[PDB]
Amino acid sequence: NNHSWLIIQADIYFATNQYSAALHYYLQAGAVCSDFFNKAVPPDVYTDQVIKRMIKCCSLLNCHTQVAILCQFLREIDYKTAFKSLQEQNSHDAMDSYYDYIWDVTILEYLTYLHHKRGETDKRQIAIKAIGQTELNASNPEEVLQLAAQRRKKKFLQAMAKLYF
Amino acid sequence: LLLHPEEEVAEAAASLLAICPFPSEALSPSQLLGLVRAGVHRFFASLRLHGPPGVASACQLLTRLSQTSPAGLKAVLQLLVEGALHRGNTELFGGQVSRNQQEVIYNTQSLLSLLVHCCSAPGCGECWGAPILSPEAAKAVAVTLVESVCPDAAGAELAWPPEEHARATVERDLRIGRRFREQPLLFELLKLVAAAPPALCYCSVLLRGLLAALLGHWEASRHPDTTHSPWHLEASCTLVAVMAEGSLLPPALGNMHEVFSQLAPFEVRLLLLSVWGFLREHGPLPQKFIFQSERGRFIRDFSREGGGEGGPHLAVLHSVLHRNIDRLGLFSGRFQAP
Amino acid sequence: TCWFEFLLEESLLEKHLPVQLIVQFLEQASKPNKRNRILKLLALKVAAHLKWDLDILEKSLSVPVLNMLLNELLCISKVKHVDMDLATLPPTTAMAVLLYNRWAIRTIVQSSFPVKQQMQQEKELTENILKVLKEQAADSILVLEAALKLNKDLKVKTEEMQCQVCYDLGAAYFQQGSTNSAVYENAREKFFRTKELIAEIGSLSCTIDEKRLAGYCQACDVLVPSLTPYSQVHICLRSGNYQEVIQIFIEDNLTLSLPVQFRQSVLRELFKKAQQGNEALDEICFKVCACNTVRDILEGRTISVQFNQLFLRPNKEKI
Repeated sequence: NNHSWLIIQADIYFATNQYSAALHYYLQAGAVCSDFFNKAVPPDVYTDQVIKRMIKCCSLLNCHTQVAILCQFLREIDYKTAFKSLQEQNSHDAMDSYYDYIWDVTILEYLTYLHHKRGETDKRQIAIKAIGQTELNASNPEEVLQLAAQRRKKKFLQAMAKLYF
Repeated sequence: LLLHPEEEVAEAAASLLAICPFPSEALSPSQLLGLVRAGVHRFFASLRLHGPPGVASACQLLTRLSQTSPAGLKAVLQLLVEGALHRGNTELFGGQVSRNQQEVIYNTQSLLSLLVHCCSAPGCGECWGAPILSPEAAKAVAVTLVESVCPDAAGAELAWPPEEHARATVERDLRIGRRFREQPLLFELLKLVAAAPPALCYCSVLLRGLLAALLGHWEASRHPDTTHSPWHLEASCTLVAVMAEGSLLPPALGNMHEVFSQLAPFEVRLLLLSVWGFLREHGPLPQKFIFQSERGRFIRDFSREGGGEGGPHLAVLHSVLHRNIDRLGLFSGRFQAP
Repeated sequence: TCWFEFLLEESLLEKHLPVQLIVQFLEQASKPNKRNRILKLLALKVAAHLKWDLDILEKSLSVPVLNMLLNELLCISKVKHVDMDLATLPPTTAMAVLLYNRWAIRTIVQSSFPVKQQMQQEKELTENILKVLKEQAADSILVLEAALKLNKDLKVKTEEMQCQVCYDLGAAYFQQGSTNSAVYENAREKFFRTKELIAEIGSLSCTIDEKRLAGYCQACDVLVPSLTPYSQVHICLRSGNYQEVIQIFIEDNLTLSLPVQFRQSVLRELFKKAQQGNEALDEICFKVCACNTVRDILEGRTISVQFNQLFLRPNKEKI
């Protein structure tokens, strides 16, 4: 139950194209740092480099909805990678049901746009309902939005760590 | 193996695990979390098939898991509360979608006893004394409750809004009320949350929608008395009772649940609106509770707050009493200033 | 059967043998002198024909109409109330003065009573009237007290008048008592007083709510005691004799007489008193809790979190 060593071993499994193990031990370090993602993971452990290695591993495992939702964990939201991976149609991560973890209005708007382009009416309606949420509105006084971000971060991290362990 | 289908191997593994020591260094987060999920699954399944007698193994394990570390404590509390409130493991506790009540009380006994065991601080403290529930465990139960009932947490500020907000949040408040009527264990957990002093503040959203579903009901209750809505009367008394136990209300103002069975709906609605007004002028924030290290408990002292003894809000209550001296005259010994 | 018809004849009121007539006459008289005087006289006549029953007029007629009618009667009668003393006053003038003070105290009592939720002007006038009587409630209380004390002597029984005035004065004391407990003490005495009068005359005549007086007596018996198990537990908690308190609950489990929430609330108060100090109180909290636990078993209700918190370290004494 050290977090730096779970990170180190996640990186070691990462370099050797063991991306499932890299995700496993990245998530292990993250859940050690918080209390099962109940708290907020300290920024000095889930750093931008770690988030990027994780996002690459999730892409190579074809978990592209997970890629979109991970892309918003950075200090600046990396819209380009999430947009490209959301354009993928071969994903293995329960694309629609995972939408509750999207808190970015731009990313949801982009997803609704693809669903309109591809004719996925049910996923379009799901994305629209996700956008049509009062707490998700971009005009909230900077506190409902931050709390929404933290709670979606927590739910995402804990369901992810369940999938990997 | 605690997921293995045949029951005898499952119990044998569980009874090994309950007594088999955890590794000396620590439990890996994968190991810790897999053990915790297996333990709660055994506990829940042990109970579904055996009931209260046959869960001790799992319970021991879970308790042993819950004292491992705050990460394991929060994980087991969150997973036990979530599994208690899932569409499965809900019919054991009176959850909606006929079952015997007796078994429900005693299943709930096992679950709540486990939670108290996990929550309570280990380690003669007098011959009659009781161990102190920890604040943080009830805080975690509180946040898991609020995320299970009203996941948005759109009112995540603890200070209460003006009573005009209630008509802005009608759907959310009705959702919380519907959930509380559907799953009675919720109140038990609230009482458990209330059994620790501060954590009920972190359920404030719940309670605010809860009071407004109650207030809303008392809005539209056209019946001349209070007993034509049994569940709502019991929920309101339990809420004031839980708020008064959680020390969100003063003793004089919190005792009003005693008269609620002899009141008209508008009278109790004005009483609950005085509840709302008090919660507005004071608010459930953890900083007012002070840690008495002599007994080691968080205490809420209204006297130092200033006007905490219901300066004007007791005016409404006393006006109720005077209006109802014909029936509530004897009850007047419940709401005195001292 | 209208306002105009009644003002025409001087004897059609006898053929009518009323509160609607009162309010119509008052509204016509107050609409923006001989006709006004005649209407006021007719209103006084019908109000007297109602035998001066304050309850019916209070429930039918609103604050401003009845206030205007009584101000008018005080105008013809005497035309300051505190200094009159009603000693040298004629009996009709004295009864008018005491009736006005009684009505004022009754309305200031009924204003505090919570209720269900042109009109705006009437509300503003009622608010102004209530503020006026608030600024002069002490004078009305003193006048009622003097009238009760001065039992010198149409004409009705002095006992009925004194009983009604002391009952209203006691109600006013009870309403005042919410701010200050000591005032309650006075109320008790006066209530005891009317109790004696209630047992003295036994005459319906005047008419007071027996249930309300019984309730006031009950309330003063517990708030200011100076029987039932309920008040026994109240007295013992006031005294701190908790062992008989446990005994009373234990006897209750057989009868289930006390209300459940009373015991839940008293146990909660016991726990709250315990967590500050009085380390010996914890056993008490256990014991009552145990009975409550046991009681909660007999009615088929869940073991409280408090027993599950108490048996965490079981002991032979506990068991």
